[PDB]
Amino acid sequence: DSMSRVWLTGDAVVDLIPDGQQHYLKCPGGAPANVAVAIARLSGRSAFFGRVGNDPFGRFMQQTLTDEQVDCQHLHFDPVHRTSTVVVDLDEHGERSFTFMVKPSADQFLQLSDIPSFQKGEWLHVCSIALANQPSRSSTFAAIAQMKEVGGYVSFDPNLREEVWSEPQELQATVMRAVGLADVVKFSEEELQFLTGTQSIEEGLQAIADFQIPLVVVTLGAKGALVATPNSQQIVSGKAVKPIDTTGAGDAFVGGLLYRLSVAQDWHNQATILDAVKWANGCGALATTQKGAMTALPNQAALYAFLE
Amino acid sequence: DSMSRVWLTGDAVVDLIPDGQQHYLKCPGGAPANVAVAIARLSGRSAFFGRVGNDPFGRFMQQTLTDEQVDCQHLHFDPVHRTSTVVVDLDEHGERSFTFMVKPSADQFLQLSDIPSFQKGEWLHVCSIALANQPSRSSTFAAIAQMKEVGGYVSFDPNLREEVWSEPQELQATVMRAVGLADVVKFSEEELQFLTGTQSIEEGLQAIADFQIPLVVVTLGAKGALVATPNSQQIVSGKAVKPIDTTGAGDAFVGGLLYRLSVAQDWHNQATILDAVKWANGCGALATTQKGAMTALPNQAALYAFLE
Ligand SMILES: OC[C@H]1O[C@](O)(CO)[C@@H](O)[C@@H]1O
Ligand SMILES: OC[C@H]1O[C@](O)(CO)[C@@H](O)[C@@H]1O
Ligand code: NA
Ligand code: NA
Repeated sequence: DSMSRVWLTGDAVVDLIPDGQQHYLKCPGGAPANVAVAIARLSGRSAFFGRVGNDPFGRFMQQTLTDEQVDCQHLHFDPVHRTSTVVVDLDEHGERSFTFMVKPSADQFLQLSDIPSFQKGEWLHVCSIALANQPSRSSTFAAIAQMKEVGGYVSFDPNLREEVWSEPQELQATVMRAVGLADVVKFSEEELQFLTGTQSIEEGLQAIADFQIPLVVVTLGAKGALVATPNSQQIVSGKAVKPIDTTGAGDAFVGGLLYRLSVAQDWHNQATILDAVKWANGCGALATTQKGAMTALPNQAALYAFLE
Repeated sequence: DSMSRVWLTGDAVVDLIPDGQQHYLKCPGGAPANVAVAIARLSGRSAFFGRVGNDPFGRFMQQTLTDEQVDCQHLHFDPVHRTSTVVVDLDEHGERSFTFMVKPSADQFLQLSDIPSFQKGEWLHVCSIALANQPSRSSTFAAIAQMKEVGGYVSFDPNLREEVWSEPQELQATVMRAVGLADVVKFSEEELQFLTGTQSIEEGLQAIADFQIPLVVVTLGAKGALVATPNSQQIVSGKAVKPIDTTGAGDAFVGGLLYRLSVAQDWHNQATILDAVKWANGCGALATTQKGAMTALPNQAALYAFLE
């Protein structure tokens, strides 16, 4: 009867998304907060640690995460900096669809004292916005080092948003430094190419071979996901969906993947990994059926019915 | 056939205002931008100078102001800082209803080179957000000094929003320094008390007697406006309105007042001033009939029909 805690950390944000005509839906969001909810909706055991602003948006994000049964014991309210606020342009997708209105937001002031005690077998999942500026960058690296030290596991997803970085020249090396630390890494096909200075996927994975990463997942959008384990790769694909809102789809993917690994006897098992990537594909498809990153994050009942 | 230019300067902002249920209307706003439109709707000759962000909100504000026939020749796009973004809480009114999401926003980086050439007889109108931080504070003071030097006139409205100031201990003296420079000053009854460390209005005006201000207008909400000229005061009141949205009502007041003084043979004439405060009251009432600071700013046809 296995179920380990999965810690999520980084930016919780309010997503302003076009609706009425000149109206905005006010949607809960922020990539690591999206994953935290995703895991919880699947009956996972997720917990968030980090900083939001001491403002209504921050409180809306707090209440949102606890409403969703995500542990917020270690979610702090920064006394001066504002909660992240992003405007979405639906004509674009992924990184190119976001406009960040608060730089630096409260999360970029994550301090060492905000890290909770890690235990053996627990998971930690991280995105690159957490590495964008100080003190969050160095705080986040310290937390990764502490999780590995204790016998836990590290999940990383670049999830790139360049305009957040005050020194964008530092993105490549900083992101690749975290890749070098994780047990599990997930790229989009574009991010992998971009980050390894390569064209094609095969050359991408080449550039990181020396890292001995236990599991690299490269999502192919239409064609599913490529699953790279030591000395083997294969494509795992499921059903497709004409998407209504692609926002946070990649996070739902990460949600399913981490829910399944977190309840596994042994996450390194290949049958286990393949199954996990099958849940991850279903989640990512379903998540696109309603506006808002979190709105359509599936419970197990929905997911199984979609996969069958 | 008189009509002088009225320069407005400071913050242009996008006001997020509750609507649907968890929707936000996206409304043009920002106090000095509200006054600029107000003057133009009355067929005035208004012009805005200052900085917005090089982002969609900034461009939305630019297009808004030129659509409204306000001269934006001297409206600059800051290369790094974001456009001001404010969340409105309709349960409160005035200052207490605003949450500022961008601090410091692009306008707080107003530089000396952004000031346009002033001419004799022109007007300049200023709010305290323009004095909140540097370099805008010192830039704004320099522009006031330059307008007086050339033979033009200065309008000031505290229009207080405390959370914008990085050093809020500096608000009182900085605001009062600008009061000491203006030909025309308008307070709310609350701001006057607050700013002169007094209770009642009579004691308030006492504290500023030494300034020899040509015209002080104190708006009484329900009871109209108190008009203080050298050695005389009187209340000017008009019809009342159950307000739907009080947002920017004070700015519409300032709009009418400055439109009328700007087209006058001699703004110092008492009949002229009294008439101006009558237009100002009508504007402030009408402005509250629709959500959004700028939405219900009246044209002359509307205003006269309301006043008759
Ligand atoms: O992946 C989706 C999430 O990524 C962000 O752009 C930054 O965290 C959020 O605004 C959005 O919800
Ligand atoms: O007076 C109304 C205006 O004042 C502000 O709070 C700050 O400039 C704006 O958000 C609003 O439109
Ligand atoms: Na979605
Ligand atoms: Na209004």
